[PDB]
Amino acid sequence: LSSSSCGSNS
Amino acid sequence: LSSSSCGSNS
Amino acid sequence: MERASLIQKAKLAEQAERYEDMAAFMKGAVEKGEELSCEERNLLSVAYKNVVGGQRAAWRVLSSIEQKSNGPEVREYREKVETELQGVCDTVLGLLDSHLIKEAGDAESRVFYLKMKGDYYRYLAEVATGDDKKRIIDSARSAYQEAMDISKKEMPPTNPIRLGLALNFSVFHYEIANSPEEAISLAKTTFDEAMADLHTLSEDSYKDSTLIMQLLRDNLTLWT
Amino acid sequence: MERASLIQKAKLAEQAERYEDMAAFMKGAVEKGEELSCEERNLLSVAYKNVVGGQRAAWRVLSSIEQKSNGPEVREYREKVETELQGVCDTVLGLLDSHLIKEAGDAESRVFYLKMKGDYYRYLAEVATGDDKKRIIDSARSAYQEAMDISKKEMPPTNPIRLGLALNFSVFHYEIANSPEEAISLAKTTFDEAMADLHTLSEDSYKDSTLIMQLLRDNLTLWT
Ligand SMILES: [Cl-]
Ligand SMILES: [Cl-]
Ligand SMILES: [Mg+2]
Ligand SMILES: [Mg+2]
Repeated sequence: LSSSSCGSNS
Repeated sequence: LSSSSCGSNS
Repeated sequence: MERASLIQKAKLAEQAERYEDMAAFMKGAVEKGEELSCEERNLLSVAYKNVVGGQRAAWRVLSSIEQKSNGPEVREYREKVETELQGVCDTVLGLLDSHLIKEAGDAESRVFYLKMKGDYYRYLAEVATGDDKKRIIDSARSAYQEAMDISKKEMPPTNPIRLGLALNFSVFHYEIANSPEEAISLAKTTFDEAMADLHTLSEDSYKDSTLIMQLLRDNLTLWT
Repeated sequence: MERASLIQKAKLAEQAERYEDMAAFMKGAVEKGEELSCEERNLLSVAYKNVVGGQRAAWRVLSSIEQKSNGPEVREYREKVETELQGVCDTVLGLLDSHLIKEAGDAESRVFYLKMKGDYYRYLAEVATGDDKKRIIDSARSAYQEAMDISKKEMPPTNPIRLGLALNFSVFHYEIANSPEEAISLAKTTFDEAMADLHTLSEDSYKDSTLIMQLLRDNLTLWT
């Protein structure tokens, strides 16, 4: 796991 | 569907 | 050279998954000095995000290898990729500062572009050292904070642009500024205040909001 | 500039999914004038196949749009992509004709490279017109046929290199040379003669063979 930014999950 | 060449299915 | 042609070709490049070309077309269109529509600003962002995304992924792979290592080949190639990435970020930031932010005629555009500025400075920060990194972090913070101020005045809490900005600023706090408490505070406030209105949202609205809010939740779970 | 460095960097580029860089490193390594190992010839092929693969996918998208159309933008951009694709194919073919085929010290290498030559001429044929297309088709056929001759003498029928060559030559016959009967004949013979030995194969051997034989079967189903 890691920090997620906007758009990273489509 | 279309003609498939070598490696096209991984 | 006509703006309409450049936009047409950006759209073709997008269908062809030619993102470097798409970015170049959009750069030429921005340089005509007229505002971008919502469709057009999204062409710009998609193009450059794909280009930098590839560089960032490559840079992380090489950096990881270089660290585990500790000949010059890995360092050299990591530096090559780094230089290229810095170049693209600097190109996007130049468009934002020479045209897009100042020429934007509405608040939503301004937030979109100031978020972009924060993002591209954040990408520079990921590879930066020394005084360069300090300057970049200050610039990222200033852009994100200005965007935050406008968004809180002009957009409702579930607005996807507002949510995406808050998300990315929280990531800046955690990953870049080494400010976990600010990151957690912002993420939690953002989620809580958006959750409060999700019951008023339509199907497609809710999905757009919930997709970003899922990332806010994922981050909080990792950070806690 | 040292060969070992170029190979090291090709391997890094591969991990980083930087295929254009990977191709450039491998080109430099080929130009040292020593043979490539099996690992190394696969680095070369993977790199260039990814680069040309992206161009081919883009070219098909633009060509389709251009056809349905029948301003100059689509044609212009299709021509730009076409020129770039021709360039890469010509680069690979130059490596094969200036170094790889003649310098290969064993039959397996020679088949691998002659197959590559057929393949890259086939990719040129997909975009070619006029006398260019005629020359290219003759060149593809000659390369594939030489490869076929060696493979039938030197490799068993389930050998994956032999199967992959036969598969790609059958595709050439069907899609490029407009010779469906030759395509079907070759595909059927290839499948039948490989099927005949699959019961002698191990788990991993069988998978490698069956994956290519599945494509032979898929093609026959489309062509019939
Ligand atoms: Cl809800
Ligand atoms: Cl069997
Ligand atoms: Mg540096
Ligand atoms: Mg032409």
